[PDB]
Amino acid sequence: KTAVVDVKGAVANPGVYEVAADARVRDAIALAGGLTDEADETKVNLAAKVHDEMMIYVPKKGEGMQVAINTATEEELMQLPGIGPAKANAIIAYREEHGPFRRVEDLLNVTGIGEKTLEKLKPYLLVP
Amino acid sequence: KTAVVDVKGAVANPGVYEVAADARVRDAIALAGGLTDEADETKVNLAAKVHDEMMIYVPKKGE
Repeated sequence: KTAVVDVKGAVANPGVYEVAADARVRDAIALAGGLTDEADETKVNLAAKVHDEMMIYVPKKGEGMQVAINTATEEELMQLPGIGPAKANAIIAYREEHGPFRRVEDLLNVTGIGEKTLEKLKPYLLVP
Repeated sequence: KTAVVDVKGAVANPGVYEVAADARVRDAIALAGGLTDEADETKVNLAAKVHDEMMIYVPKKGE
């Protein structure tokens, strides 16, 4: 009636814990100390039951799926919503002319990326 | 009672190790110096039971 689970990912104390088979993913994460500041509880089923030998992975915002605007290529840049050849090549032109981007809001200074455009792009970015 | 396993992949010291049959993959990988900075931790279950002649391959990120 006991389960051994590998609680890893964006949890405070990742390890191999021992809990009751009637426990649920939330309990195992609670025992592990909660979520780190980079976790994404969106993609975790906190209600799912625990079984022995189970692996509980908590991914981080991204996941991987983040394009580093400062060090991306035209092919990688235009992989995001809206950004195409000319919009991707202006973000790269601004990269090389007026320097790299400090924050996500620096994209607003690029021609073609307005407030509407930036909103459908924020969660897929990685601005050093 | 005894289980011999081959720990390969993104571990500090891959190779053959001996473990108790009642052990988990956590123990086998602890004997090899644990994972490395390039191990795809999402591809390794340390709560898994170990059996004799078992091969434990830890893939890298990007494989």
